[PDB]
Amino acid sequence: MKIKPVKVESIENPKRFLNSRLLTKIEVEEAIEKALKQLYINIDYFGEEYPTPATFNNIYKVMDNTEWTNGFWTGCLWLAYEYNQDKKLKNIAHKNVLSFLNRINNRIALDHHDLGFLYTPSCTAEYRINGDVKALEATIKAADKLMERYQEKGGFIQAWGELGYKEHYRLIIDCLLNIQLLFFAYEQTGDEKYRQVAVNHFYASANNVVRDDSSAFHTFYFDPETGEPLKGVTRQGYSDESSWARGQAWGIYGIPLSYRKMKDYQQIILFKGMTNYFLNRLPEDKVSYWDLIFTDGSGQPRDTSATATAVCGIHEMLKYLPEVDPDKETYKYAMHTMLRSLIEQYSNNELIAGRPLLLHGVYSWHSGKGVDEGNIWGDYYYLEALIRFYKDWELYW
Repeated sequence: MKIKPVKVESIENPKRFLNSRLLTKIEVEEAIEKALKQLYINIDYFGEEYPTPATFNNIYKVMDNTEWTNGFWTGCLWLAYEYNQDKKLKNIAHKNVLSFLNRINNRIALDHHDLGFLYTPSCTAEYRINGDVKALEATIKAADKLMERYQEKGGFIQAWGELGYKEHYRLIIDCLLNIQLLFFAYEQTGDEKYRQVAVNHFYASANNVVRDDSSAFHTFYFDPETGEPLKGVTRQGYSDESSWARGQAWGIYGIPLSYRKMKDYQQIILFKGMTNYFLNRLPEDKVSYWDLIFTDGSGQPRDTSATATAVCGIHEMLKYLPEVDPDKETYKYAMHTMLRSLIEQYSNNELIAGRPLLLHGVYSWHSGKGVDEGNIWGDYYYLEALIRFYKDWELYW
């Protein structure tokens, strides 16, 4: 399948990245250890329950297993467990896994496309780590649940809402992270249908939700009768003309993740477009404002979760990017600079119950949800970035 041309911006003023110091083992180690101190404090705070999607005055509230974000908590626990092999972490994380198994068995709060966010960092994670059969069971059942939203007309996984209904007949860019679940199900079962849906969804996204200038729509609508693409909508950003930071980051990470399983060089080019766009709109400290139209002096809040996610994406793509790519070294230095800023300026220093790992995210600006607050996916991707740098990490995704 052909991907439409996108503008690939040159990485403007690349010395801003290349002149930086690479992160050392001790620097990353100390960041991991500081994060783990907070995680241990929070295991007692949350018990068998979960952080809310975002913090409130930098303190999480406690909730049950009914959001799109619960898996990110379990993911933090598994990442920590990989770092220190503490049976206590496995104990609580595996209890989360059993809760996720209960959730899919009873089809509780799962009529949406976020099955991957929920089940990948929780259940698939455990399967990677120790091959737990209930973790596998939950993962496959979750994959089947996700498959239920696939639309043959347009070849995409429909976002939450009424299935097949024109006014809801759309994909959202974050679904790029959720099709990884389907690639896993394909690998485990040999059932081609999983892979076909993932691949079709990828191209439907690439050709439509990614714009000609390499920026990202949040949502893209299709015609339920013909399957034709209709229009993109820039949801969650400041204005119609703006550039929501996390949407860009979902592309930056979702593309290389899918590339692992598809190996289409068009995906590397699409990555270069989206990543250069993101890099060019970073402020002085290389940490994205919540909308990329804002830079230093705007007085707008950052969205650190977008930057954490982009770091993971760049790290992933660099595993595959040819050595002869003239920007490969720039990308390496870029991800180091970005992660350094997160560690040194945005990571949590106050070790008290309910604090996040990472401060200054924005969940949903217009809805006033988690505005300049920690959030659980930002915490997760920050710790994933740390673990990525520190070891040869086997992806949950």
